[PDB]
Amino acid sequence: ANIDLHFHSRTSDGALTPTEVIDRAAARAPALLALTDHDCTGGLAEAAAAAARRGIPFLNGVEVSVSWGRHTVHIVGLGIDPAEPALAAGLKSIREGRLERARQMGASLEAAGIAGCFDGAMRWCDNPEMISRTHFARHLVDSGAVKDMRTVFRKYLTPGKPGYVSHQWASLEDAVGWIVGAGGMAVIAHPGRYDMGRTLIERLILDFQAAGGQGIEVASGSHSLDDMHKFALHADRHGLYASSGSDFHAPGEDVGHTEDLPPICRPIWRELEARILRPADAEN
Ligand SMILES: Nc1ncnc2c1ncn2[C@@H]1O[C@H](COP(=O)(O)O)[C@@H](O)[C@H]1O
Ligand SMILES: [Mn+2]
Ligand SMILES: [Mn+2]
Ligand SMILES: [Mn+2]
Repeated sequence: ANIDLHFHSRTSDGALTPTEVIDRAAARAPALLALTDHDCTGGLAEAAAAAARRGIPFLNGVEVSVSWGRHTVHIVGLGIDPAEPALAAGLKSIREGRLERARQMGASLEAAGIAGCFDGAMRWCDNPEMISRTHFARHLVDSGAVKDMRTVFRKYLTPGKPGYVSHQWASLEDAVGWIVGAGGMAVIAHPGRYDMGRTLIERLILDFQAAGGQGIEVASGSHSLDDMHKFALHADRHGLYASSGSDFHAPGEDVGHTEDLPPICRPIWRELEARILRPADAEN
């Protein structure tokens, strides 16, 4: 499929600027794109301009960090108005503790025998307030402390390992409501990554829907084919719309393309058509 509704830019943890990531996606002749940076909309105006210039329909997007019980989950919004005040304030409240947490992650790694990780991570991060475990991982790989990204999260930056600092993100109710109140659809991102069996997934979906959630990622760069099959069925039982995204961050860690949705799925983009920013001004 030539649709991609999930990816990142230097606004949060992606390696490419909003212009660069859109331009890269554009090589695949995509029919629709949505930039979804973590807990931030700062790249949307640039991404929109870059998409329109290449003749590509575009949706405003975001990826919101949520703590649900002991789990961190990510809720994507699509078709949001980033200027809506409640959403803007909510996202800001989620970013607030990020820098503090990062200094602590660095100090944790230092206690475990790797000094200089906060500073190193910062070298990879254009916007200090968006500082992320992703930047720490790039540092650990680039500086040769760890051989690759996969090995980083095996030894570090996860619960019980040096560099991980527990943190409370948005509530599920807040994340979904901010998205919906901004005119968008809320989407459970990359559900196959969560440590949950079919019972917890069902519980998450029910809570998600109660809060106003309508969508779930079925095609995802983070999903196996078995994942796609399994989450297509979860979506169908609850009447959720299916989203697709690459979750692209960097080259060699692709944007503008996703796996075709299973036939059972109701594609979320069909429901977002009124929120699509069209390349032709007159069509908006
Ligand atoms: N196992 C993993 N492999 C690669 N990247 C990861 C992994 N786990 C987390 N990340 C990245 O780290 C980000 C989370 O950082 P933060 O929001 O500061 O906790 C995610 O959005 C991913 O980009
Ligand atoms: Mn990320
Ligand atoms: Mn995510
Ligand atoms: Mn993501």
